[PDB]
Amino acid sequence: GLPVIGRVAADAPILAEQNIEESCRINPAFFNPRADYLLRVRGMSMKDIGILDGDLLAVHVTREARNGQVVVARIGEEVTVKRFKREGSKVWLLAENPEFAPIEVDLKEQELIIEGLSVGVIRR
Amino acid sequence: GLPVIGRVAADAPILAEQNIEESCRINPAFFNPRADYLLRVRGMSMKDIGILDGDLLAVHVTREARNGQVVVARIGEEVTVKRFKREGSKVWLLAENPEFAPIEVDLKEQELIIEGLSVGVIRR
Ligand SMILES: [Ca+2]
Ligand SMILES: [Ca+2]
Repeated sequence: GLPVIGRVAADAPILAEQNIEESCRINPAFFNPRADYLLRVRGMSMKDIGILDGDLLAVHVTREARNGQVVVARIGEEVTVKRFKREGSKVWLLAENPEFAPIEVDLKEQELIIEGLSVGVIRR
Repeated sequence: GLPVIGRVAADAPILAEQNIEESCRINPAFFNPRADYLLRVRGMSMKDIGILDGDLLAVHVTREARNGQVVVARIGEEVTVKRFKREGSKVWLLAENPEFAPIEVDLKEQELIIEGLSVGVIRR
């Protein structure tokens, strides 16, 4: 199965037991690459690629992201779902909804952790 | 489980073994109402409500449809996913994409079977 993560505690691994709201019986290998957890998406910042408020993002754990990838990012202690774009020592977390400005991260002043790579979505 | 269904054979039920590619281990009651199958969507006709080419539509089997519901419909032996609209003896199956014109059905002339209601999506 796959854990469903609703809240993300500060300064703790995302896959910590205390973050798990419930469980889904779907096999991890349903997705490719294999999913490690499902994360509830909040808001409509990614609606133009069909990821809507309340969807569950299937997430493959990785700490490195490549330009163009849809990633889960922790900026400070806030978790967001955004498209990744790195400009040298700058990172852009791009929304897929013209109503939301790109979030700029200066890797020198702000902590950024990539929590993983989107490998799918479950909508219910 | 939930059977995953690709192409659909003529004059056989959608849940016929010959249509099933594999089973997903997700619980049918993960969805509400409960799903009966997952159907592979083709093309971008429903993109405006976040249903994209290749998505698996979670479907609750029912044979009746109400105006504005996103349904699986079979006209002759072509299966489509569209928004239902009926006035008297005529039905329009509406796209959620401005580039796609309505499919019109004359219920006096053509058989229309509702195969079910959309209750969710799995994208992988
Ligand atoms: Ca920290
Ligand atoms: Ca598939």
